[PDB]
Amino acid sequence: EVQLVESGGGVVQPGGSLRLSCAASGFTFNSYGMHWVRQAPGKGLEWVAFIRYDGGNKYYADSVKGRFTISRDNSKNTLYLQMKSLRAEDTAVYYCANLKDSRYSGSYYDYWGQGTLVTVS
Amino acid sequence: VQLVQSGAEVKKPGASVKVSCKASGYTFTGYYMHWVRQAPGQGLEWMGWINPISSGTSYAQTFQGRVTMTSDTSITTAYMELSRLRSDDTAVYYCARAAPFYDFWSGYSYFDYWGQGTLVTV
Amino acid sequence: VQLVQSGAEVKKPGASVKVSCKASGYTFTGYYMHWVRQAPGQGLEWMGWINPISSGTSYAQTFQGRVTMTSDTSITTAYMELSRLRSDDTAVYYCARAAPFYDFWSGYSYFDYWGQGTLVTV
Amino acid sequence: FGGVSVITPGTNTSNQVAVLYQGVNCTEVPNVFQTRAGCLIGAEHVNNSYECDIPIGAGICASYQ
Amino acid sequence: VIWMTQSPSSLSASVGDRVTITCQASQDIRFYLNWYQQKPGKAPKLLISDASNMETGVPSRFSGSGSGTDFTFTISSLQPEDIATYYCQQYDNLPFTFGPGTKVDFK
Amino acid sequence: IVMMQSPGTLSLSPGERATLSCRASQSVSSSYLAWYQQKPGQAPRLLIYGASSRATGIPDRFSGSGSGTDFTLTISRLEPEDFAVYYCQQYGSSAWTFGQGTKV
Amino acid sequence: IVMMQSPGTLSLSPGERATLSCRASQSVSSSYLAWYQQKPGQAPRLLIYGASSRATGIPDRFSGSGSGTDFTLTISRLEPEDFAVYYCQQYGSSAWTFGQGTKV
Amino acid sequence: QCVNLQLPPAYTNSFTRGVYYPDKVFRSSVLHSTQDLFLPFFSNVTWFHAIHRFDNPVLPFNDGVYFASTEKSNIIRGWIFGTTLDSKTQSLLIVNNATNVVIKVCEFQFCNDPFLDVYYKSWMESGVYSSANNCTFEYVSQPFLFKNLREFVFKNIDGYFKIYSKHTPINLVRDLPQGFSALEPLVDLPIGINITRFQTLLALAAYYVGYLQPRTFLLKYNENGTITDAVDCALDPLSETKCTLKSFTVEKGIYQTSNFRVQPTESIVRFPNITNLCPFGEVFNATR
Amino acid sequence: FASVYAWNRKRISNCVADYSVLYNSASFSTFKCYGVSPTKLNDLCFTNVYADSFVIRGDEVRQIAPGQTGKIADYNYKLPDDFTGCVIAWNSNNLDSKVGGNYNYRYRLFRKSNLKPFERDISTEIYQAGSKPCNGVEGFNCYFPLQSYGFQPTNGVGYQPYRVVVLSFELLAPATVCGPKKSTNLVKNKCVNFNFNGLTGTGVLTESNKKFLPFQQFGRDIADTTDAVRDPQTLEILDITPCS
Amino acid sequence: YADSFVIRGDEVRQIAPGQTGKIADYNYKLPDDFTGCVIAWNSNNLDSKVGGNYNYRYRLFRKSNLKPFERDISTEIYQAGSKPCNGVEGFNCYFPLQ
Ligand SMILES: *[C@@H]1O[C@H](CO[C@@H]2O[C@@H](C)[C@@H](O)[C@@H](O)[C@@H]2O)[C@@H](O)[C@H](O)[C@H]1NC(C)=O
Ligand SMILES: *[C@@H]1O[C@H](CO)[C@@H](O)[C@H](O)[C@H]1NC(C)=O
Ligand SMILES: *[C@@H]1O[C@H](CO)[C@@H](O)[C@H](O)[C@H]1NC(C)=O
Ligand SMILES: *[C@@H]1O[C@H](CO)[C@@H](O)[C@H](O)[C@H]1NC(C)=O
Ligand SMILES: *[C@@H]1O[C@H](CO)[C@@H](O)[C@H](O)[C@H]1NC(C)=O
Ligand SMILES: *[C@@H]1O[C@H](CO)[C@@H](O)[C@H](O)[C@H]1NC(C)=O
Ligand SMILES: *[C@@H]1O[C@H](CO)[C@@H](O)[C@H](O)[C@H]1NC(C)=O
Ligand SMILES: *[C@@H]1O[C@H](CO)[C@@H](O)[C@H](O)[C@H]1NC(C)=O
Ligand SMILES: *[C@@H]1O[C@H](CO)[C@@H](O)[C@H](O)[C@H]1NC(C)=O
Ligand SMILES: *[C@@H]1O[C@H](CO)[C@@H](O)[C@H](O)[C@H]1NC(C)=O
Repeated sequence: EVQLVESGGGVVQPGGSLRLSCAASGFTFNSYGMHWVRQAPGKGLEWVAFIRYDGGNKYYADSVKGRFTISRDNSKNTLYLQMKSLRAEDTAVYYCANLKDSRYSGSYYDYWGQGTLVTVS
Repeated sequence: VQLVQSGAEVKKPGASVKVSCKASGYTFTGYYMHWVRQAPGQGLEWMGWINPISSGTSYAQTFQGRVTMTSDTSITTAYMELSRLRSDDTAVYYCARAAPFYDFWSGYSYFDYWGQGTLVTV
Repeated sequence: VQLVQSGAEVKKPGASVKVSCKASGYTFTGYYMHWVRQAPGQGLEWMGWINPISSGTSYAQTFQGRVTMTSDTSITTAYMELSRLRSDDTAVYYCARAAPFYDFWSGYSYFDYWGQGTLVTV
Repeated sequence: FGGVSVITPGTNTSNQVAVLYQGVNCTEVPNVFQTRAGCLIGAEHVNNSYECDIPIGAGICASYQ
Repeated sequence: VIWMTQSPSSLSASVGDRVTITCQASQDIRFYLNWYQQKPGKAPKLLISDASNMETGVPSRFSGSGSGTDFTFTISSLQPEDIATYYCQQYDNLPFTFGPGTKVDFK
Repeated sequence: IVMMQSPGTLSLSPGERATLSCRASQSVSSSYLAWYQQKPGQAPRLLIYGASSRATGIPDRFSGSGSGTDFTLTISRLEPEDFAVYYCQQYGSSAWTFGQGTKV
Repeated sequence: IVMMQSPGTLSLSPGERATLSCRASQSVSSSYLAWYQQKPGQAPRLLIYGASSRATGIPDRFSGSGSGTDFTLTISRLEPEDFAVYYCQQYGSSAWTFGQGTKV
Repeated sequence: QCVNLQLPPAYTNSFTRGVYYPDKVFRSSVLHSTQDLFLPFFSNVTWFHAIHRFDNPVLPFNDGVYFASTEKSNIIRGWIFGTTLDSKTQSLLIVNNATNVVIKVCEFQFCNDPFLDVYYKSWMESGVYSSANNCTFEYVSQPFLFKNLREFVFKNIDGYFKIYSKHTPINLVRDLPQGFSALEPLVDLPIGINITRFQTLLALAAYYVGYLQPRTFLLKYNENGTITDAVDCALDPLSETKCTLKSFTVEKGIYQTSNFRVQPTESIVRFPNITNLCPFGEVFNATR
Repeated sequence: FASVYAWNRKRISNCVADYSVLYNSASFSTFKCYGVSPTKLNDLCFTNVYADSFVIRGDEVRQIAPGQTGKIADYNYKLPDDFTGCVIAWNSNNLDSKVGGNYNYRYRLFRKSNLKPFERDISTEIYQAGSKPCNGVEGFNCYFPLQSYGFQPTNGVGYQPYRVVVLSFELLAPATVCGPKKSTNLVKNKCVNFNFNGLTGTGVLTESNKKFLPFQQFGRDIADTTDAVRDPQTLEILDITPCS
Repeated sequence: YADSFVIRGDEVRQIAPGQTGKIADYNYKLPDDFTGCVIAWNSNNLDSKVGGNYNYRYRLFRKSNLKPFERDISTEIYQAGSKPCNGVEGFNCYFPLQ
């Protein structure tokens, strides 16, 4: 029932920008805080950003802070990630996720999307 | 902190004895001076105290009317005088330091420094 | 500032030795403690250091896996233990004081105080 | 930047409103009519002339019909 | 930033073998640690949360425990379907962090 | 008030633990209970005050506890120098009272 | 890095001046160069740090200078107590290195 | 004892519900503007059916929760609030029964699918948790719980767990009623714990869940000090006008209510491209 | 007592607070109040009182105040500029100093940013002074963030241990902590000076017809003045009318 | 007017407008609109004695603060508790000077 579908992935040049989105359905999206996580080819999991259910407070990894912006549209159940000044190092598969979290988001269920590949070159 | 008392005395019944205690190493008027008696083979008995700043005293009921305490701040010395001596007053007399009643952490309830005692025989 | 080390020890190959160094005259946790070895007729070799506040250490490549350093702030004492002893470990071992890496004027680059050494024979 | 004004008939008549963005192009805002007073959104512009009801400015007025 | 490490980075085991994975934190995180399992081409799956709580649907052969800085993930009897890369993740303090990842191969 | 210590005499070896008790005829605030140690030929010295607090210069081999009418003094491991007479002392009603003392 | 002192041995009279040299295989910051004096049967003591700064308690008969790869230690007028072994020490790359030492 | 017992959510429209008395000050015949955590007007509230197949999920607490249910069957008995909801941390258990309400904060080891037995350890223990220890708080009072609609608001601020409630009749089946009714303070509990998640306890079941937001409201107090109406100042341009004019009635005309401003898209820094460092250390570490 | 970097906090509520026993004590070396006079505390009521406690050295006591800077003010214990409360301190050399040095008391020496008011940071993360990541390893440009005082009985006064207690007065709501003031009989239909749980003023008190709800304690006018109160003992609602 | 007295070094900071402390509150009080100068110097060589000079005293307890330029030389026993002292020093009854 629960689905998360990423889109907006593609190939861009260094110094450029790319806007990712994730369509949520099958669950009350607006009650959950959401995370972005990325994984480069041959690499492990890297946490990127977190946004609260209301869309107010936003948190970023130091590896993306100042370049990446996280947002959400609660009228369209859609999660967004706006990436500026993209670098070659940002090449990875990006996921939208609802990570189980007993301290901050209070999320009891763990969900992941399909993953969309972003290439900078 | 040091407390130095006078040497042993020998008296006859009906007489009086005065025992001194010289204090050093602290502000003399910041503390009460107490006297404690220890008869041979016996425990400790509290006699009373003097407050050098005011010359105020308080005595144990046992010795009221018999014991007088004085002090002289110019030589940081306290004195205890016991009159109408009897044979049962034979004891080692100690001076001891304790805080005043306004001490926040109840330092007045116990004796933190003792001098060596003065043996008095009657 | 004083640094006092343990007396000489005699060990056999394959054994282990522990040398202590007691510090006084300064804030123990304000400085790094270093160990320096001097083999007979030879110069000085740096072994490593310990930081008493964190119990963090760093060792010279030569001794990595062989030497362990510990400390106990309650007795302001540092210890160095060297395992798998060999005859070529015969030396006088010194403890020495140096500033931590956050010292503005680079007091960490040199050793300002030394204890008398401990002679270890293997 | 600029002011935002709400054009309304009484709440005793209707809950419909139009919004005027003062001193701005309609292209910068996000029934869209550009006036000298600003961008008016929510009101239908007509070619008929009537007595002025709610004044907007520069000859333009609004009314509930 | 709380740094996470795992050891070994890679281990090989056969079916029926016991597999243990160690995860460590540079800071005390009490019990706020997740364990994930990932296979190639797929998103990570959560197996354990809050150090030792099992997720619904997770086989009883999976378990874990620990507190503070030292945590362990265990498979009591490795199955042919358990060949995956395992990750530990702390959620005591933002930013959240994942460990290096431990690959379990087949011997 | 009456302060009663027990046992009157305690006998044990060096290196062993000792416990001394003091009972009050009425409730005593912990802040008003103290212990003293008197060696042969010497004035008494303070060991414990406020029921549990050690006096300055006193080894951590000594400790105290208690409340209400029941207080104790513990010596973890006895030295040759600890075989002395111990007293409990109480303050209240503007007076200072000592127990009869016990010999270790 | 390698620290090389020279001469290995120096011989001169009391009341005369001595100069000892230390050369580095690579550039060394002046702040990281120190000199020690070790008497027979004794632990080393610091004389100079930061290339030129005297340690506390050290007579003004001692001085140092240098930069880059070349440093020196000067003793203006030698006393009977100055005929000891001197070492240069360098810090860098999170390690401490001593020279072989020279005997005066 | 503990026993084992996902479906898509339904949604309903909350027209003018979830308003409560913001403080303990008496006011009358006045329009008062306040800022607090309120349920936004005409928001999408999640409609659950715990007993359909059993599906009674654990939900995020966030910054406060609007909770409501309609029933005559007295199936909903209580709630669990906490974090891990196990023996590792303190958890808040609020349970009602026929005669009283019991509120405890303990290290509860809750069942996987916790509930209350219709017939019964203890009436608040058997089906809810396997064990409890290290209790820090206990409170007992009177029960908190046609058709009867019960509305609650849960907040957890500065250690105080605040509950508001209102009980009204209703003649609807599949939604929440229109009209305005303010919720009154029920109890302020000085508990001092962190809440991130919560779950509804049923006796063996429909309920609504909304979330509060930092919002500005204009509240209308009648002559008896009762709140009879309200305006959500961020709902629409008309509501903004009403709040600006501090009035629930607006006459014909044009009103300036606010200002608009374009926000910066990014930040740029342009400094001189010199790389040499200032010789401060030469001042600080001078010999003389 | 706690270390200053890991300071203790205790909440005080629902009690009678006599502040004169502390203020009139001879045992405290420092007693400074902000936002309130020390001689008026017994006449006031508060919703909560917080008591924070820790050990610092003598010279640092001046940092425990609004608008101060320094290692303690910035990285250990921060007060707000609109602070309402009292700072109390005394010398504890006899308790906290040891021969050889007491290394139990510690403070934060390095931090990436200043603390906010009443923020508490007890982490031991290695501090990065340089541009190179430390990755949890102490060394060059990578520091251990804490340091000890090493208190000794022979230290100068500025280096002796001081025990500090900070009383923060929370004023919002119903008061739960009030001074030891005695109540009087209630007088109505006359011009009086009144004090209701710290709320003072002048006026005539009469029975109110205002239907207060059980949780409501007082009413307010548009001038932000009180025009009705609930009596704290009888729970009766009284109207307040200004004297003619 | 020239006012003169002896205090200890640490207390010199209390001799100023808007100050608090045992000296400012119970011994010597200055007004907030004070016009004047405060002059002080170390007198260790004159006022200190071996064994202690106990001639100089200050007020430690008082029921209220002094007004500016008020002088109080009484020795009334201070009542700290609720029970009357009746001139008798003891528990909750202090001698006001030190
Ligand atoms: C004196 O300082 C010079 C300038 O270096 C800068 O300041 C010093 C304090 C350090 O912070 C350093 O990292 C900075 O780059 C040094 O070049 C010089 O070597 C120093 N001299 C001595 C004897 O230390
Ligand atoms: C509520 O859901 C509808 C779709 O069913 C959507 O159009 C509307 O914008 C949502 N409103 C809110 C406040 O989420
Ligand atoms: C308001 O509407 C009523 C009809 O519902 C009308 O009779 C009345 O005149 C109107 N008032 C105004 C000011 O338009
Ligand atoms: C702004 O409005 C003016 C007047 O209608 C028009 O000429 C101009 O082209 C508009 N600007 C843009 C970007 O459309
Ligand atoms: C107004 O007239 C213009 C022609 O001048 C025409 O293009 C426009 O569609 C008309 N609008 C309306 C509402 O009649
Ligand atoms: C309701 O709870 C109270 C308090 O625990 C208990 O005494 C009472 O017996 C309970 N009643 C029922 C029917 O469980
Ligand atoms: C009981 O709970 C408190 C928190 O409310 C916690 O600090 C304490 O350690 C717990 N006690 C035990 C034995 O776990
Ligand atoms: C709140 O979270 C903190 C940090 O994990 C924890 O120490 C505290 O016990 C929690 N409060 C509870 C469990 O009531
Ligand atoms: C106020 O209360 C009275 C009864 O005391 C009632 O008659 C009146 O209708 C109420 N006012 C409103 C607006 O409900
Ligand atoms: C004390 O206050 C309570 C209300 O909190 C009241 O019921 C009781 O009668 C009061 N007692 C006295 C003596 O006034």
